[PDB]
Amino acid sequence: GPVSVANHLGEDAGHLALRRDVYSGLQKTPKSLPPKWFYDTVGSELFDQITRLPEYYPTRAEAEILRARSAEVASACRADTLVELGSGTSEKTRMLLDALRHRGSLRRFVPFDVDASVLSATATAIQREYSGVEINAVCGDFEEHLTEIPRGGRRLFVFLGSTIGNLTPGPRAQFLTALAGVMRPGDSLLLGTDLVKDAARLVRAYDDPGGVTAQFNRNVLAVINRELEADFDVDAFQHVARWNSAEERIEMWLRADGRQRVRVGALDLTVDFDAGEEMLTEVSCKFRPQAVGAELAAAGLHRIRWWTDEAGDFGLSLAAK
Ligand SMILES: Cc1cncc2cccc(S(=O)(=O)N3CCCN(C(=O)CN)C[C@@H]3C)c12
Repeated sequence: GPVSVANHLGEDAGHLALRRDVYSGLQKTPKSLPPKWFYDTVGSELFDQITRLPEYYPTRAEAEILRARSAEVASACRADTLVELGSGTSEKTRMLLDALRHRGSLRRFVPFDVDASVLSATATAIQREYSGVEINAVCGDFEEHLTEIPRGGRRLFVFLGSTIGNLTPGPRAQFLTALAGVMRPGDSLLLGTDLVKDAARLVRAYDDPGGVTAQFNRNVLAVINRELEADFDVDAFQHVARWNSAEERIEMWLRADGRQRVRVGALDLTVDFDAGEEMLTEVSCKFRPQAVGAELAAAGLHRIRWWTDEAGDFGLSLAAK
């Protein structure tokens, strides 16, 4: 099938975005950094390890559902084009394409991410594996370029992994209204949401006894040190995984053991860390079944399917425009 990549990000947009996030994020109280910056090369290898950890259930909880329900997703959505808000490198991607292909209605795959190299490998993969499929990879980000996604016949947008949990309720509702707006009648959105559960089970999923999440979390300091000429005594920052009972969300913090002071060279900046001061690096909001349909209805979408794994740990929503 025909391949195409459209690149809406300038050659520097990545490093430019990094430069302002840590510049602004290190001057907040408390200091905070978006979780997008975890995922350099060693960060992605660390995450793929995380998905294989016994304690990290969401990855396998969502694959359990998708293995069982993919033909339903297809027959409900009846979509000829699968739009992935992600890299397209997972096996869940394949299960969704297989379902659409089995239905007989698969024409077009649209991977949508901010890394053209990943989009290209993905585009080659899907081209070698699915003759007949047009791959129209789009390289952009959500706030500006969701409008650049092609139209096709009838579109299944897919945002899995409970990645939507990284948006607190403000940006979450804003992200969904805008995604609802680029959607048109007949299109649907397939949404993965990790569910509220035993707080011990939640914290343990982000502080594995093996420490793989710990080095994954402090890898954002390794990224800032490398890409921006900084001097984080990375080991002096302790991994902290918190359950926030009032907000119902996991939080990953890096706690500074003793007073620290750090200079970020590319930004001519120096920031201080009090002894025991924490810096927020990721939020995973945990969800409730009807509250997810509610949020989808407030974005202008209407849920028509809900599914969980055998234990009720993870949920997948299907929502029509
Ligand atoms: C989904 C996605 C969409 N668009 C751009 C992306 C750019 C880089 C990485 C991903 S991502 O796929 O690597 N992503 C990241 C956030 C944490 N996530 C959690 O689940 C936390 N509990 C989910 C999952 C690991 C992107």
